[PDB]
Amino acid sequence: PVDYQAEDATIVQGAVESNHAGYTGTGFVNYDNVAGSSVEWTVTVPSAGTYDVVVRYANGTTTSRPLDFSVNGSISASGVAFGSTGTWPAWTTKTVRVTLAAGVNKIKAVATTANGGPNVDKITL
Ligand SMILES: O=C(O)[C@H]1O[C@H](O)[C@H](O)[C@@H](O)[C@@H]1O
Ligand SMILES: [Ca+2]
Ligand SMILES: [Ca+2]
Repeated sequence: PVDYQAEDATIVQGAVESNHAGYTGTGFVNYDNVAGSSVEWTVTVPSAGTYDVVVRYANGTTTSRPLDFSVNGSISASGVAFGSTGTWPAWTTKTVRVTLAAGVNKIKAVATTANGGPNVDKITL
């Protein structure tokens, strides 16, 4: 049951920020508000199979901000909606099923809409 901080991951069109309370680690990733913004985590698991990946995020708007999840090149979850949390400090979790190989994997979450992604604190699996 391991935490992988977003601010420690590979960030494309985003910024490590810390101005909303409740994040874990040293901060969170604020996705740029464009399609294509992404965070990519390097994770390690002991066995091949499908893992529950718990995404901790916030969305202080009324519009869902969908992400596509992929593992080392291949789609894992398409159009996962990240709906309102009301305020930016009100972190919530959503579980996404991802199939992994034994050992090291990269899990990428890319924003598919012009609003970019929710703010993302971490994933846990
Ligand atoms: O709408 C957005 O994406 C942004 O809105 C605000 O600026 C908020 O403080 C950011 O944390 C958020 O990322
Ligand atoms: Ca943003
Ligand atoms: Ca964090």
